[PDB]
Amino acid sequence: SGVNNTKKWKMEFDTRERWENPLMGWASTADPLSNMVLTFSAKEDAIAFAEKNGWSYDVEEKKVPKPKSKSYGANFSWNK
Amino acid sequence: SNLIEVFVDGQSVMVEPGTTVLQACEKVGMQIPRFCYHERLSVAGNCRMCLVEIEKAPKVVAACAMPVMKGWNILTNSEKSKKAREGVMEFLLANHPLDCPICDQGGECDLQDQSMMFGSDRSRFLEGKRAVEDKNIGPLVKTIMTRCIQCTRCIRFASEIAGVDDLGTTGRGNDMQVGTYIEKMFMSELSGNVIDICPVGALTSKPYAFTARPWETRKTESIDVMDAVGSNIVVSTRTGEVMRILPRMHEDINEEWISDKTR
Amino acid sequence: FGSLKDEDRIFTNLYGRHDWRLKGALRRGDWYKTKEILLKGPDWILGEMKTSGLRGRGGAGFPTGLKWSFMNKPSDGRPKYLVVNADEGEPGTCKDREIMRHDPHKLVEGCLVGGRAMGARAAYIYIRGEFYNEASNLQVAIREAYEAGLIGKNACGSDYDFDVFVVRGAGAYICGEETALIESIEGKQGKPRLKPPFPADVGVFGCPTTVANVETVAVSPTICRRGGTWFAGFGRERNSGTKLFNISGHVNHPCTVEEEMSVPLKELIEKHAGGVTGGWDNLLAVIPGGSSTPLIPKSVCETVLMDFDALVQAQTGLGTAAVIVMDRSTDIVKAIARLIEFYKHESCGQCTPCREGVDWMNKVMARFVKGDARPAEIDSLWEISKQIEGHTICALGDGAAWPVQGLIRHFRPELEDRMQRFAQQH
Amino acid sequence: FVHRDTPENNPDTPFDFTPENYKRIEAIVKNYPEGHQAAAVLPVLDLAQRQNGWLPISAMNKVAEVLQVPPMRVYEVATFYTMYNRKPVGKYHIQVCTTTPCMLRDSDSILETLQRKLGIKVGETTPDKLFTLIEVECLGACVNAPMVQINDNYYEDLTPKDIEEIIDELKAGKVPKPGPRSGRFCCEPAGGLTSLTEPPKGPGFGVQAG
Amino acid sequence: PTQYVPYSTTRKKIHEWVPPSTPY
Amino acid sequence: LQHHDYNTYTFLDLNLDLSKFRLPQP
Amino acid sequence: ITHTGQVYDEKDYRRVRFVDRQKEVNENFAIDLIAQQPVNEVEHRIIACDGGGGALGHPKVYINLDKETKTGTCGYCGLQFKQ
Amino acid sequence: PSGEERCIACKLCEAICPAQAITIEAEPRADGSRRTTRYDIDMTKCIYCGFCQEACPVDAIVEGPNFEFSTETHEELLYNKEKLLNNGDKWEAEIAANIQADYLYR
Ligand SMILES: Cc1cc2nc3c(=O)[nH]c(=O)nc-3n(C[C@H](O)[C@H](O)[C@H](O)COP(=O)(O)O)c2cc1C
Ligand code: SF4
Ligand code: SF4
Ligand code: SF4
Ligand code: SF4
Ligand code: FES
Ligand code: FES
Ligand SMILES: [Zn+2]
Repeated sequence: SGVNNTKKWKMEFDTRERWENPLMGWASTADPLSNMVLTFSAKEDAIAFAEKNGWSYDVEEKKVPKPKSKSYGANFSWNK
Repeated sequence: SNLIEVFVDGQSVMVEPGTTVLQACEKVGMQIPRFCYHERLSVAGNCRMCLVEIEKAPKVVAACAMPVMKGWNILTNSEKSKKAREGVMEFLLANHPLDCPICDQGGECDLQDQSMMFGSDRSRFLEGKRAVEDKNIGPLVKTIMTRCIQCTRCIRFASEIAGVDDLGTTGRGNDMQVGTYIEKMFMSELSGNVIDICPVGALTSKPYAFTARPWETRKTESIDVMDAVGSNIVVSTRTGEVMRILPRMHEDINEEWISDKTR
Repeated sequence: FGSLKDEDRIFTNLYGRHDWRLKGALRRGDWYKTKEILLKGPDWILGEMKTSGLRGRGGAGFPTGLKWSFMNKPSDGRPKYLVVNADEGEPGTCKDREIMRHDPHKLVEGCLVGGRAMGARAAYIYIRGEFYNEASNLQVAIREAYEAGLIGKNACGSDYDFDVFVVRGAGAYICGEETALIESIEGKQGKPRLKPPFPADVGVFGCPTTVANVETVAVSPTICRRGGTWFAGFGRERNSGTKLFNISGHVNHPCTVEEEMSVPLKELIEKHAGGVTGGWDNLLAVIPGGSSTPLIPKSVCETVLMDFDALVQAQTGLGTAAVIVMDRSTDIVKAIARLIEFYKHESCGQCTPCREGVDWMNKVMARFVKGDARPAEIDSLWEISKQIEGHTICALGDGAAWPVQGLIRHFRPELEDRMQRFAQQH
Repeated sequence: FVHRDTPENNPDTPFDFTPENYKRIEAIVKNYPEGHQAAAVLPVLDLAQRQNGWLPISAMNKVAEVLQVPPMRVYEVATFYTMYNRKPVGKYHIQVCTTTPCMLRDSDSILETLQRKLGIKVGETTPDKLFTLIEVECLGACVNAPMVQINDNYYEDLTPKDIEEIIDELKAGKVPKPGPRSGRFCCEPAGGLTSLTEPPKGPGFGVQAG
Repeated sequence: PTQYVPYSTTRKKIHEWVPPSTPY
Repeated sequence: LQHHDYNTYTFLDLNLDLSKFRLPQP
Repeated sequence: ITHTGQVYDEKDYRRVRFVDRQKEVNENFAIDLIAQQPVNEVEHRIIACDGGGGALGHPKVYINLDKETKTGTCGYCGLQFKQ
Repeated sequence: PSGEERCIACKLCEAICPAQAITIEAEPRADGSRRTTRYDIDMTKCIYCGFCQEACPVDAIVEGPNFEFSTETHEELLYNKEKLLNNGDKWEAEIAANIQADYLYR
């Protein structure tokens, strides 16, 4: 329930092939930019990185939990 | 109008009247360590791991519970509200069975972290521990309930989010065990959410019992196709095969919950 | 200075001695000015208790008038209610068992006198289920009263309506708690609620409610009859009025006497009741308010007297004013140890600090009686004690910590020796 | 706290309130506020206990049925309170008060005597199923400390021998004069009535003006 | 005090549908 | 000696008897 | 063959490896070894399981041998305990 | 000693390995217990730090005394669970003596 990992924006490259290795069965990948996830503090700065580096981008708006009204007294209401 | 001003460590946040002390800290950005409080579940106050210290007040208050009043400055990192957490964490851990390398909520534990950040460096419980008896809640949820911190979020979800009203507390004292009195399986859709909502790894998923451990799981955010609600979900993949699908929050479509079928 | 006159003693039917039934009650003249009092006004009744300055006769001490004043606020369309807790799980509280059994009526008119003060639609009396026979006595008394028309709609020939009910307790000390009495009345598990939704605001069945110790409800009609002043005079400053004192354990004649408050502790065993068994010097310690309050050792005791202000100065609580006395012939380490056993077998377990903490002290206390535990563990239990004192949802965790704190505070050398005794024999 | 279905204790044991009992059941329902029946689970559960001491899983399900509440709701109430017994109870079911007040005044003393007389361990029913001994906590009535509640009898101020006498009375015959079997009445200073030895003032005595 | 061969020991991760041997 | 003897249903049955007196429900 | 029965198969393209060189498999498979372990009878409702030797064992856990119906099995040693 | 392999697949030996050498995948054995289906230490990747020895809660993975395991082929150096378990059985007597001597220190 911690929210400290939902704070900074991250841009992540598209996932690619992960074929099984014949000798040991370890996962093997041919994509170099797979494990790379860069962290950017604001949406504007991350968009800038994609434009100057020439990678295509598809930004997703942050969705933050909506305020929810809670009060211990309210559920004690037999009425409802 | 309807905007009290309460200070969280002197930050003069302003909140609608009726917002809990925990909620006031959230808008400033501070997080009260919490167990037994879930946003879409009723406030219960069972853990009291959220005790904070409103200024000029004799006792510390329950964050999730006290409606913040006018001009009460919350002191979330005081010398008191830390002894109110260093001493609660002493208790939750005291009766806890240390099988963290069995508990598949290893890195997904809201109780090791809070211990590891807000709790105590060492233990003083030189006495003996308790043990409860593992029962069957069904074929999806493995209840190794000797892990349970009696936080009653299951009994809430199983009554409030889903209308099962089966899970309940049984007994009093240190052998209050939150399991079905008679062994009747918890059969309902929305069932698997209990896993995700129990911060302890007491009851966890039986298929995904021991296939992985969370730090390894690469998490890709995708869409539910099993049903037409199109619930948002996160597919956790390790070395290229999917290991688990757990909900990710979409206010409008699935707000933190996913069906038994699509997980 | 105590020594209240028999006339002033409110509960005359104490010990029985007078038909507990109505005809005995009429000779008592308990229903004498009831119509008049209600007629005067609810505001007149609360003026009487405010002038009395009566403190809660249950373990917690608060101005009785202010507590009743809180739900005197205008009705919001929910029926206001009265809850009388006849449960007294605390050891040494045979205090209430008397009024209920011996003088049921006093409480019946206490209920309606109190009822119009809060404008309660009806009153539910939660007598502990253990007392089945006790229940038999009160509803016989309640039945008499309605037959008379003293209670019911147009009760006592007056506009006001009241109905009084008796509810079965089921052997729980915690049921006694104010928010938990309600839940038992509501029919859910007896688990206290948090105070932020205060009892008046959210009542039983979501209808404003108020909870009073049976002694508190019982004295209100007589205090209105005698006037707050008469009652006000006996007390000391904030402390005021006579409160029943029960002396049990290591005293020659253990008994509940309603002698005056502010009594020298040395005086009440020496003058009434029975002098401490074995002599006033055979007093290892005194438990003034029952198990929840910390015990006070002999040197402090006679100096101090039984009133809540004096006791809080002494670091102990008047509470239920149950005096439990321990001669020099008792293993206190084991005496207090069973009270912690009394609380592990009883706390609801709703809150983390009480659930594990009280069990943790029980385990350490049992080792302390054996002497197996080392001396350093003793202040460890100090620290465990205050973690539970300020963090609990209800007061029982408050209550469990205090006896532990008292044992360490005044009897730390004895526990160290029990520590030493076991280490020597290896 | 787990009901593992057993041939004896399981719903095969049918439970239903006697025509007379059902009557009682409703009396309870209207005592509580209208539209509120759930509040009566305890009082009802108590009459199921009055009907039969065992109160098996079948009986609790009926209680929930009659009271139309989540069955668990009844299960939780039964487990929380010690008054209810979820296992068979001895005909006499004596309970010995062992809190510090009674212990200080010898409560423990009594126990040893009763174990020998019943010739059985503390906590289980006699083979005769005649009596069941349990170490219960404060039962109130401390002024009279030595104490042993037997189906509400609440005998008090008992010296070890007295109980043996009582137990015998229970073993042969019935109604063994339940109450404090010592000279004192209810709770009274053994010396007398220092509190009030005068006659009680009558009605309207010194009633304040106003 | 008085030649190995390395191999994967895990099973087939993705089992494969087998075609019906019944002709149609 | 009314206290000395009462039946298991005394409390409940007595109450039912009182039901008639019991004022109307909320 | 092995613990989880690894069986590079007659048609696999990997069974080629063992040609002229043996495979690594285990006798005294563990799967059956604890099954061969006697059930540790106990008196107490709950029992510990240091794994044997304290520091040289497993993080100590307390098992509830409360139901003869089931012999508690410490999740670390796989030792069944018979109430 | 009974014969049950110590590892319970908590997989933090994998987490703390500096070189990414240990690869562990697990599934509940029929017994219901938790065991590793595949445990592969790539010794050529391993830099013999000894943290795995440190990290294991049950101390299932240990740094054994033998240093002479030079191999003709690269594949032999990659080690699966069966080689390591076999290595464990061969050197258990000395490993037990070595852990016996140094555990008080740790
Ligand atoms: C654990 C616990 C047990 C209690 N038991 C009782 C009781 O048996 N009788 C009682 O009158 N008050 C009891 N109280 C106090 C009540 O909650 C409440 O404060 C009191 O009855 C109010 O009475 P008064 O305000 O008239 O003094 C208890 C409190 C706690 C925390
Ligand atoms: S829950 Fe599982 S992981 Fe979190 S602490 Fe208890 S055991 Fe370790
Ligand atoms: S199970 Fe999980 S959720 Fe239900 S109580 Fe125990 S911990 Fe809280
Ligand atoms: S303290 Fe916590 S646990 Fe003990 S009774 Fe009050 S609420 Fe229940
Ligand atoms: S080796 Fe030790 S650490 Fe690595 S998994 Fe097996 S047990 Fe856990
Ligand atoms: S988080 Fe504060 S009450 Fe549970
Ligand atoms: S403790 Fe035995 S009745 Fe009070
Ligand atoms: Zn083990």
